[PDB]
Amino acid sequence: ALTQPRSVSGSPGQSVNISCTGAYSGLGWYQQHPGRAPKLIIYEVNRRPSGVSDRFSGSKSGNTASLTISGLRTEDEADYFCSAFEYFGEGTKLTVL
Amino acid sequence: QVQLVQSRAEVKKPGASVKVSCEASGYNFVDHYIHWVRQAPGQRPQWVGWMNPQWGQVNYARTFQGRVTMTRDTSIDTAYMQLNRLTSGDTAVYYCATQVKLDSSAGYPFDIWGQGTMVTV
Amino acid sequence: GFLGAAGSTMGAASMTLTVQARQLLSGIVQQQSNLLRATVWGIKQLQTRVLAIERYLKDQQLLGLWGCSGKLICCTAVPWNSSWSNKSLGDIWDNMTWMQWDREISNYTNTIFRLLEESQNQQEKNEKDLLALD
Amino acid sequence: GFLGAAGSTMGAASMTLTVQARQLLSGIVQQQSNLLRATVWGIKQLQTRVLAIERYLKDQQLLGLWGCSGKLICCTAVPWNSSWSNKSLGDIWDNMTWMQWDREISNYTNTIFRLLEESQNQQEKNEKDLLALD
Amino acid sequence: GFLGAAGSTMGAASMTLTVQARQLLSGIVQQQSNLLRATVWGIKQLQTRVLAIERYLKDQQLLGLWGCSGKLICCTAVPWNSSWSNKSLGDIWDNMTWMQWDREISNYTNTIFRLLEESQNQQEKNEKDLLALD
Amino acid sequence: DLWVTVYYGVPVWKEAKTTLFCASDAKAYDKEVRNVWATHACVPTDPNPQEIVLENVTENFNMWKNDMVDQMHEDIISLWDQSLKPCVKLTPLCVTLNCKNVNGEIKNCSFNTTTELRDKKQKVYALFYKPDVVPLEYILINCNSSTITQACPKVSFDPIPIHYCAPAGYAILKCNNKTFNGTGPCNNVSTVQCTHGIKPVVSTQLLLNGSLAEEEIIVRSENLTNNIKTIIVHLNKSVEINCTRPNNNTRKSVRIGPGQWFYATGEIIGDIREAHCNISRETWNSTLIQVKEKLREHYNKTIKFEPSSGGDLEVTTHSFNCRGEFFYCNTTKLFNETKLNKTIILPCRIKQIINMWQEVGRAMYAPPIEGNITCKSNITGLLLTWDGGENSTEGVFRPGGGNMKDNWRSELYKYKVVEIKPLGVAPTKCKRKVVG
Amino acid sequence: NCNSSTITQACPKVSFDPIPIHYCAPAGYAILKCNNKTFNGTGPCNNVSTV
Amino acid sequence: NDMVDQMHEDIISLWDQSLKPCVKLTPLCVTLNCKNVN
Ligand SMILES: *[C@@H]1O[C@H](CO)[C@@H](O[C@@H]2O[C@H](CO)[C@@H](O[C@@H]3O[C@H](CO[C@H]4O[C@H](CO)[C@@H](O)[C@H](O)[C@@H]4O)[C@@H](O)[C@H](O[C@H]4O[C@H](CO)[C@@H](O)[C@H](O)[C@@H]4O)[C@@H]3O)[C@H](O)[C@H]2NC(C)=O)[C@H](O)[C@H]1NC(C)=O
Ligand SMILES: *[C@@H]1O[C@H](CO)[C@@H](O[C@@H]2O[C@H](CO)[C@@H](O)[C@H](O)[C@H]2NC(C)=O)[C@H](O)[C@H]1NC(C)=O
Ligand SMILES: *[C@@H]1O[C@H](CO)[C@@H](O[C@@H]2O[C@H](CO)[C@@H](O)[C@H](O)[C@H]2NC(C)=O)[C@H](O)[C@H]1NC(C)=O
Ligand SMILES: *[C@@H]1O[C@H](CO)[C@@H](O[C@@H]2O[C@H](CO)[C@@H](O)[C@H](O)[C@H]2NC(C)=O)[C@H](O)[C@H]1NC(C)=O
Ligand SMILES: *[C@@H]1O[C@H](CO)[C@@H](O[C@@H]2O[C@H](CO)[C@@H](O)[C@H](O)[C@H]2NC(C)=O)[C@H](O)[C@H]1NC(C)=O
Ligand SMILES: *[C@@H]1O[C@H](CO)[C@@H](O[C@@H]2O[C@H](CO)[C@@H](O)[C@H](O)[C@H]2NC(C)=O)[C@H](O)[C@H]1NC(C)=O
Ligand SMILES: *[C@@H]1O[C@H](CO)[C@@H](O[C@@H]2O[C@H](CO)[C@@H](O)[C@H](O)[C@H]2NC(C)=O)[C@H](O)[C@H]1NC(C)=O
Ligand SMILES: *[C@@H]1O[C@H](CO)[C@@H](O[C@@H]2O[C@H](CO)[C@@H](O)[C@H](O)[C@H]2NC(C)=O)[C@H](O)[C@H]1NC(C)=O
Ligand SMILES: *[C@@H]1O[C@H](CO)[C@@H](O)[C@H](O)[C@H]1NC(C)=O
Ligand SMILES: *[C@@H]1O[C@H](CO)[C@@H](O)[C@H](O)[C@H]1NC(C)=O
Ligand SMILES: *[C@@H]1O[C@H](CO)[C@@H](O)[C@H](O)[C@H]1NC(C)=O
Ligand SMILES: *[C@@H]1O[C@H](CO)[C@@H](O)[C@H](O)[C@H]1NC(C)=O
Ligand SMILES: *[C@@H]1O[C@H](CO)[C@@H](O)[C@H](O)[C@H]1NC(C)=O
Ligand SMILES: *[C@@H]1O[C@H](CO)[C@@H](O)[C@H](O)[C@H]1NC(C)=O
Ligand SMILES: *[C@@H]1O[C@H](CO)[C@@H](O)[C@H](O)[C@H]1NC(C)=O
Ligand SMILES: *[C@@H]1O[C@H](CO)[C@@H](O)[C@H](O)[C@H]1NC(C)=O
Ligand SMILES: *[C@@H]1O[C@H](CO)[C@@H](O)[C@H](O)[C@H]1NC(C)=O
Repeated sequence: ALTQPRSVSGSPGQSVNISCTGAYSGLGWYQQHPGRAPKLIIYEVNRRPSGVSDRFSGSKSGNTASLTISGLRTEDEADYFCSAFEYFGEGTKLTVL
Repeated sequence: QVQLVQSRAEVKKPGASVKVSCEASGYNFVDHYIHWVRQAPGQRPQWVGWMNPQWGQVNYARTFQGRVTMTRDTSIDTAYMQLNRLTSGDTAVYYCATQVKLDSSAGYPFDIWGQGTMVTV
Repeated sequence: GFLGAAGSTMGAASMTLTVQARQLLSGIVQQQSNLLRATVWGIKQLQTRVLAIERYLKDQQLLGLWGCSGKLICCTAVPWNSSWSNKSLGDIWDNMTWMQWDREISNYTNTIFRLLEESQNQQEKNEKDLLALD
Repeated sequence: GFLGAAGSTMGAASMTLTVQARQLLSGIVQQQSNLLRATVWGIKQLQTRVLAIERYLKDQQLLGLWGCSGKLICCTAVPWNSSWSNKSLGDIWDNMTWMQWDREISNYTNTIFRLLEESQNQQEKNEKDLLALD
Repeated sequence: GFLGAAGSTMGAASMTLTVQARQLLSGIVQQQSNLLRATVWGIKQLQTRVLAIERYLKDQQLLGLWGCSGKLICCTAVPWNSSWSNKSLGDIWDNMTWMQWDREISNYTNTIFRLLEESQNQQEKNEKDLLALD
Repeated sequence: DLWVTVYYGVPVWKEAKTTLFCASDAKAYDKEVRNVWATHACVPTDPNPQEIVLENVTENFNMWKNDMVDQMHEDIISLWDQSLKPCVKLTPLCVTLNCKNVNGEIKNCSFNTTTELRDKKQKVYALFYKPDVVPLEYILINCNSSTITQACPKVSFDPIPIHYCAPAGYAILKCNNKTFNGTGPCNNVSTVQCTHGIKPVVSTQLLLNGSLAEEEIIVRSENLTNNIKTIIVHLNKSVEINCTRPNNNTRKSVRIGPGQWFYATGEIIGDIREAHCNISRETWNSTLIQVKEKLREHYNKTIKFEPSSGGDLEVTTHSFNCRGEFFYCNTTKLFNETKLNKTIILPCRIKQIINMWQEVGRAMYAPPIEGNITCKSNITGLLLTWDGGENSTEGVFRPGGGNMKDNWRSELYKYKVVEIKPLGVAPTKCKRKVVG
Repeated sequence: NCNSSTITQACPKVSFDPIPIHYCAPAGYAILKCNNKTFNGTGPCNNVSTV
Repeated sequence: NDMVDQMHEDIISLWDQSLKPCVKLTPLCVTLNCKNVN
């Protein structure tokens, strides 16, 4: 029961901002580059693992996980998955104009 | 260093069995749990189970119970996952996942993933 | 008993400080090695015994450099700078426990410990040397 | 020398108490590790050195909690309850040795040791804190 | 810092003696065992901590037997026999360092150390016992 | 004015870890080199433990971040290697076994060993269990992985209560809450000299020989709802198990070297009978029920059960030691039904070459015990793992014993090691006499 | 005794000549030496000396 | 006296410690072919 939208609009300099509702939603978020395995970008809704840029961050709510990325680039075009323990979200594709 | 390397991609017939290995190098293989997770090309990623290499202690989702068996070879730091009774709906890419370079002991989420093994039946 | 007044008020706890003072080192009433039998436990035990002396001797050393070696309660002449804590006498000694006091002033305790060694005992001894010169 | 006055009268023995006080720890004139060689003797030696410090630090700790840390002879204000010993001044200090004294009062020394820490130094310090308040 | 005034005059060096005093034992800020790992280094380390206690406890013991336990500077009432050194006050404290002093009087320090324990603290305590008798 | 006033001996502590110390009970009745946990240098404890109860204080606990359970697991491993250091190696026993069956679970195997003389060879027979032998015409189970050091028959594996005691200057804080988390604040804490009687048992899926609860059953995990960590179901009452090895085995001494004597199983006499355990039926029937009530408080629907899916033989079965012999009991009879004297009987198979802790190194060979074997399991806890992602209608709790620190966390949940900082600065209206 | 226990030969470098060794009590203890010329063992000693 | 128990334990311990790095005679336990000298 972990749902997220499929495509949200964006532009370089404008933030792309994703909702993900569910029970214990948004424990971890994955950035799946097209071709290889996903990579952890945030864990425990807000904390940042090593090896990722400072612009990757997330915010918490009551039941909706809000992943906010500021300062988009052309190389960030990837599929974003919201995860909750063993469950997973539908998947959100980046849109950069 | 501290990476997960999987086997080659395989395509099999329905009913046959496939073995997806995931060797680990550069870190303590025994101390960290090995999770296995799917991703169908056009569907949400589905979580299969986990396997810690101390005794094996395998855990399965009900949609794979009785079909998947995970064994190990801790002398060569290799984690296996064998699927039995393959069908048409068992097509995905199969990832081995773990948690090493994180400060969270809760076991979720995963940070280090394998190279990928696309299995189409 | 030991650490018995950890939840009591500072005034009540200050009366039985001798009980906590005895137990940092002894130690030798409970065992001496023990040489009645003559291993992992032997190396582990010895490192505990050395460590209990290391912590105990530091506190008497700090008390020594503050000129308070022989006493458990000593008064000084370094004034209390208000930036450390703004609380009054009745808000500290009759309403708070020692546990909650240590939590708030732990940031600047080190330079307070620097004030105890410099401001008084390093000045008092030079003045006391110049005082008994005649 | 060390334990030389063990058979003398208490008055004669009380003059040379410094000699027994010196040799309780040293120790470091006879050896330091020794780092001139670099075994059963090494483990045996080390456990003795820890024990010698640990026993020594107990006595200065007890003297410390009686407010007698710096002194070899200190007087108190705990009165001598007659149930402990009925002997007078001249029957103790000029006719008896220390060895036979320890034998007779050893039953209640722990309660006496309880009186030295509670009756005086725990009361004297609270009163002395209340005395220097003005 | 530690041993910073080793080349300064005795008057300048005597003001910062607390700095050199702190470092003989600690010790426990740098390590406690350490129990974060759980070898040649382990046995070597332990023999250092025991040695650091034992030498340190000698100095407080010597200061204790001279009745100077609590203080870093204490004055006595044993007079200075001129055979030890013939130098005056101004030839010592404002023109000489502590280093060259130790080299010249090290020969008779032992009978000086015998004078500090016998002449005063062994006489002062017997007199102080006879003084508080009334 | 307000001048500092330092107090020596203040009752304030800090969360810090140190090394503990064994202190067994005053039970030096040895008469032989025994007690591989106590060994030769674990001191007697205090005959009168000074338990000290505190008030007006609520200190937080964390039994999964506790460093005592890391230090306990390091000592029990260290005692396991230290007791096996002077014991007899089984290097010359790693030869080709000529094994024939008895009928069963025992094969008689005839092998070649050197005698005390380096040139003479003898051929002797020995009963070896089935899971101690891998096919090759046979060999031992792990002679081609690592060496085998058999257990010395003088020593004993009976776990005596050992008290882990913090050194002087430290303290152990014992929580007295009848219904307590595990991790979280405790309203009733008590400092003690050191711990109660802790039996260092080795057991999977079933916590044997420990402390019970007072009010009711407490279910414990890190946060329960996560499936990756085991759940420690600490029982209130104790069920009764009568485990046995009801066949007569004779101990045969095989000459393999000078002083090195290899004690194997000689001729079996009597009836070829399986080792079984009687875990009641009535006390266990009420037990799972009371387990259901506590598990239903943390969920909202039915809670079923199912035996272990896989792994090594030592986790799929119920492992323990029963008078120097290691059992492997099939606990499918316990957990099969889907929950919301006519005793149940567990087929247990015996292994001698056991590789405990799964560390690559010494894997001991437990020598056989002459005669019948009877012990007394007691159960003061359970080890369960939640299932994966499913529907909300029901959840499955497979039993499982993971890392051995889960066994010690059932007994070290109450305790916590803190250092005492007796130096404290607090302002008062007192000032010392001025110099001038 | 090859069928009872192993044999470890003495190293030819070392020597079995017994040199005088003094067993010494550590700091805080003492050794009481009895000086009676005809001394039985068990029983009181009239002339003792700490060493 | 406990000194004679401690001394006897040391001389045993010195006996085992000095023989610890010394040469084992394990391969010498073979069939010896012995003939007399006289
Ligand atoms: C959980 O706790 C229970 C306790 O309720 C444990 O059960 C006990 O386990 C111990 C140890 O395994 C048992 O003690 C052993 O009993 C053997 C049988 O005893 C009979 O035979 C002897 C000798 O003929 C009689 O004296 C006795 O009265 C009985 O008739 C003994 O043979 C054992 O002796 C050991 O020491 C002696 C002395 O050196 C040796 O000669 C022996 O060879 C042997 O090494 C030993 O005493 C005990 O019987 C069990 N039951 C009870 C009720 O206490 C569980 O084992 C424990 N669970 C776990 C997992 O540890
Ligand atoms: C995504 O990022 C910004 C900053 O987080 C969003 O701004 C607020 O986001 C919260 C939760 O994400 C909402 O509850 C507020 O209503 C938002 N405020 C405003 C003024 O929008 C913002 O929604 C997103 N940015 C975009 C879409 O550009
Ligand atoms: C289980 O662990 C998770 C973290 O992995 C906890 O989740 C957070 O808990 C805090 C407070 O309890 C919430 O504010 C957060 O929103 C939770 N989620 C995240 C993603 O941080 C959870 O609390 C734990 N469970 C229990 C019962 O304590
Ligand atoms: C706090 O815990 C202590 C220790 O468990 C309790 O003291 C014991 O209480 C029981 C009954 O509650 C008595 O039978 C014991 O005799 C008590 N122990 C001692 C040493 O006297 C105490 O009652 C608890 N207090 C609260 C408020 O929960
Ligand atoms: C173990 O296997 C051996 C195989 O040789 C059996 O030992 C011999 O059995 C014969 C009977 O067939 C006896 O006459 C011999 O005396 C036995 N040998 C010895 C050394 O005693 C033996 O029967 C088997 N053990 C079991 C329990 O079946
Ligand atoms: C396990 O064994 C114990 C004793 O060895 C049994 O307990 C006794 O059972 C008898 C009758 O069977 C009763 O008369 C006693 O009162 C019981 N004693 C105790 C202390 O309980 C127990 O019944 C056995 N359990 C099983 C399942 O076999
Ligand atoms: C434990 O025992 C149970 C039965 O009591 C075993 O489960 C089944 O047993 C039957 C025989 O009655 C076999 O035919 C089946 O293959 C077994 N498995 C299943 C899934 O039905 C179980 O295998 C035993 N476990 C162990 C480890 O011995
Ligand atoms: C008590 O014993 C001591 C030690 O044996 C005696 O002292 C030594 O013995 C002879 C005889 O007196 C002297 O020549 C030595 O010089 C003494 N040694 C020292 C260091 O003085 C002592 O004489 C004995 N006394 C009695 C009364 O028997
Ligand atoms: C705890 O609180 C009560 C009431 O606040 C008080 O009477 C008591 O002295 C306090 N301390 C202890 C140790 O009970
Ligand atoms: C034992 O050694 C002999 C060689 O003398 C060999 O013939 C025999 O088969 C060996 N035993 C086994 C069980 O292989
Ligand atoms: C040891 O032998 C077993 C027997 O089948 C085999 O499975 C295993 O791979 C071997 N291990 C090694 C390290 O050779
Ligand atoms: C632990 O148990 C206490 C009992 O009151 C509860 O408040 C707390 O939420 C529990 N914590 C977890 C993680 O279950
Ligand atoms: C277990 O308990 C249930 C209900 O309490 C009962 O129906 C059932 O018969 C019991 N089992 C046995 C074996 O009596
Ligand atoms: C569980 O096992 C018992 C004993 O073998 C059996 O009577 C019962 O029917 C089983 N329950 C289920 C749900 O299979
Ligand atoms: C075993 O359980 C019984 C329950 O009646 C208890 O009396 C006994 O003390 C337990 N044995 C041990 C060793 O804890
Ligand atoms: C060792 O060999 C000797 C040689 O005669 C023999 O007497 C003795 O019994 C043997 N020892 C054992 C334990 O067999
Ligand atoms: C030594 O070995 C030779 C052959 O290598 C053999 O003939 C002889 O019997 C052996 N034993 C002796 C000489 O005692």
